[PDB]
Amino acid sequence: TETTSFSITKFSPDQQNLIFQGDGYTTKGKLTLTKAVKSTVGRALYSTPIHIWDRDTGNVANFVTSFTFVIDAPSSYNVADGFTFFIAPVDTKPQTGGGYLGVFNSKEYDKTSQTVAVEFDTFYNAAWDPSNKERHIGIDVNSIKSVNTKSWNLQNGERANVVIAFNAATNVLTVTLTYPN
Amino acid sequence: TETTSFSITKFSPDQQNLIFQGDGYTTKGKLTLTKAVKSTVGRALYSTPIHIWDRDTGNVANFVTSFTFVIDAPSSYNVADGFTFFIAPVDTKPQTGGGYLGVFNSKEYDKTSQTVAVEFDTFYNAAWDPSNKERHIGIDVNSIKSVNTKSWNLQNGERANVVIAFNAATNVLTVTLTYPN
Amino acid sequence: VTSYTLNEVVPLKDVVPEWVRIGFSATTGAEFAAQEVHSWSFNSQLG
Amino acid sequence: VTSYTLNEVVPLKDVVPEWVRIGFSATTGAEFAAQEVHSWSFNSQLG
Ligand SMILES: [Ca+2]
Ligand SMILES: [Ca+2]
Ligand SMILES: [Mn+2]
Ligand SMILES: [Mn+2]
Repeated sequence: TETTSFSITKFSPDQQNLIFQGDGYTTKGKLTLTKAVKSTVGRALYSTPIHIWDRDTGNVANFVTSFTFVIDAPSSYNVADGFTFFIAPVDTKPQTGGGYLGVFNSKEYDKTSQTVAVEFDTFYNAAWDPSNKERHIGIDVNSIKSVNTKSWNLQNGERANVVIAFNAATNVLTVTLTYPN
Repeated sequence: TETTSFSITKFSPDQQNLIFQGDGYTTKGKLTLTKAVKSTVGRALYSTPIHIWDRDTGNVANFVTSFTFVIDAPSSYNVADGFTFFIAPVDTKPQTGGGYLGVFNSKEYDKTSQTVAVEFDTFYNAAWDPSNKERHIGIDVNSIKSVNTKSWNLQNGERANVVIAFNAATNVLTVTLTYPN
Repeated sequence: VTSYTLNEVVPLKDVVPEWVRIGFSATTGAEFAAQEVHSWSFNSQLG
Repeated sequence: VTSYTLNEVVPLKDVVPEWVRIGFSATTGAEFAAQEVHSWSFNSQLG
C-alpha cells in the first residue's frame, strides 16, 4: 500500500515542491502558467513521482485531484490556446506549444508520448478540434485530438472549480467543471 | 494552507520517491539502511521538500510520523551504532559515520548543521553519551550530544513501532517507541 | 451554479509508465490569455 | 507491550530552514547490525 496526498491553498514565491518550466512561476498567492502575451508556454509539475500502477501486482491507483483556475483573456473573441491537467512520465519536458498545449506533438496517436491530459481548450484548431468550433473540455490520450469532448462556455475572468477522479476498478476517468453563477 | 501526507506499507525495489545515500536500498518489501557489515552508513530521504515553517507568517507546521523498524544484531553485546529519524536542509548528504550516526560532525553545538534528529543509539560513546552506558533514545539538535535521553532496552530482531509528533503550538517534540511484548 | 461533466474509459496501465509526474500546462498563440491556478489538492492510493 | 516516551521543547523555526527533507540514517562501526524499516507514514499541516 502506497498513498500520497497534498493540498496547497496559497502558493509561495518559493514553492520548492513544484518544478516550473516555460513561463511557469508563482506571484501573489497564485500559480501563473502564462500571462496574457503571444506565443508562450508555462508548465508546473508536482515534484514527487507518483506510483500510479504496479507491474508486480497489476494494481492500478485510484486518485482524485481538485483545483481552481482562472482564464483571463482580453475578450471573448481574443482567447487562445487553453489549459491542461496532465499525467506523464517522470522526466517530462514541454512539448509543442500553441494548440498542442505544451503536452503533445501531433494529432496522430503517438504511443511514445505516454501522456494523458484533460484539456480546457479555448481555440478551434480546424485540423483536430470538434467542427462545431466551440470551446470544450477534452480527454486526450497520446494525441491532441481528444477521445471525448464536452462543449463548454468560457466565463472570462471567473474562477472554475475542477475535480478530476480516476476509478481503477472501472478505468473510468471523470471530469467536472463548475462555475459559481 | 499547505498539507502533505504519504504512507508506504511496503517498499518497491524501485522506489522513485526516495533518495538513497550510502548503502541504503530496498529488498524484499523493506528499506535496508545497513547490512550487518561493519563501518558502514546508509540514508533514505523522502524526495519532496517539506514546508516546515513560513517566513511570511512565522507559522510553523504540526507534523506526525509513524514507522516500523528492526535492528538485527549478532548478539545483545555486539551492536553499534544505531538508527535515526532526522530533519535537515533539502541538500543534506551523509555527515560523519560511526557514533555520529551519519548526521552530525561534533558534540559541540553547530548551528550551521540545521538538523534535528531522533536517535536510537545502541553503542556507548564515552565522549558524549549518557554516563550510565545504557542504550537510549535521544533528541539531538545541531549536535550528537543529545539534549534529552531516555534509557532504552534493545529487543534484538523485534519490530518496534515509533510515533514522532511535533506540536507547533508548544514546540514540544514527542517520541514513542513500542514493542508488542 | 453552472457545471459540465465528461467521462471516458482510459486504460492508464496501458498508456502511462508505472511512475509519473502530474502537472498543468498552458499555452498562448497569436491570440492569448493569462492562465492561473489558485489552489491544488491531490490524493491517490495504490493497493 | 513495552513502551518508552521522551518529550523535549525544540524551537524548529530557529534550528531548521523553512524547507526541509526528512529521512532515516543508520551506521555501523567495528560492532555492527542490520538496520531496516518496514513501513513509514507522515502528515504535515502548515497554516
Ligand atoms: Ca484548440
Ligand atoms: Ca552512541
Ligand atoms: Mn481540443
Ligand atoms: Mn547518544
